[PDB]
Amino acid sequence: PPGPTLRELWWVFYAADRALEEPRADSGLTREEVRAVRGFREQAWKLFGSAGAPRAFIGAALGLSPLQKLAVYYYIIHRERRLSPFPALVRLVGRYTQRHGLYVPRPDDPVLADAINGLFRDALAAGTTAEQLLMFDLLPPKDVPVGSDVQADSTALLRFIESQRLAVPGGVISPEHVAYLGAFLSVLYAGRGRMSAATHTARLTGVTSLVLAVGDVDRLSAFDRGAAGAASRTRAAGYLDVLLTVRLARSQ
Ligand SMILES: [Cl-]
Ligand SMILES: [Cl-]
Ligand SMILES: [Cl-]
Ligand SMILES: [Cl-]
Ligand SMILES: [Cl-]
Ligand SMILES: [Cl-]
Repeated sequence: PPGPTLRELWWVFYAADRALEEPRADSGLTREEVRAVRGFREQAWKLFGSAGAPRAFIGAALGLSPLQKLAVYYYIIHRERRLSPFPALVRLVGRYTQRHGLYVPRPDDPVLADAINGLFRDALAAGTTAEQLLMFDLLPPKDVPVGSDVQADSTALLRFIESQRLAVPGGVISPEHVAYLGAFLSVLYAGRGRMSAATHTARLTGVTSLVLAVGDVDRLSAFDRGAAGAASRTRAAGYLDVLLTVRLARSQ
């Protein structure tokens, strides 16, 4: 069974930051597990930055720490095998639990299911936008700007959607698709929300259906049942995995 589980995500989501703010946090676990928490914190900064230096990336309007975003990020991907850093994180939370007690989320803490659904809808909005764009192989002419990180993200998403055969087999990824999806992502990577990104992209492209498509995303949840709920969980896992591979390659 691929990890991480909802229980594992819960312990890390609500107490990993509070556990790291304790002096003897690593005194409970081993060296190989320190090295696992090491890379997890490294990638959290490489993807989302700091609480004071936040990078522009997906899940920007969720009000989550970089560790909380990354934990939700891996749970949606749901491909942690035997080399997962989560048991090291759980044992870190366990040691904090032995010292300062069990931490219960306060009434103004992030809601876990909303944190999952927010990142899950962000991933579906980007993919469903790239899907709507590829349905038109001719759009108002634009060129991809010179130095935009959203170019690498947008290109990888469009190429991945061709591999999924969600777009009609035969179409071409034109520079208009790369540029207009990058405009959606640049807005989405702010705190503007999916609707503000869909409407702004629909203004530029003229794709009228682009707004209602993102609206149907908001009618979905990462906990839906049946083949439909699993099909959306697969899309969100793929899109987030596509953006993850790019962001980790450009950071090296
Ligand atoms: Cl689970
Ligand atoms: Cl931080
Ligand atoms: Cl949301
Ligand atoms: Cl067309
Ligand atoms: Cl292929
Ligand atoms: Cl913007």
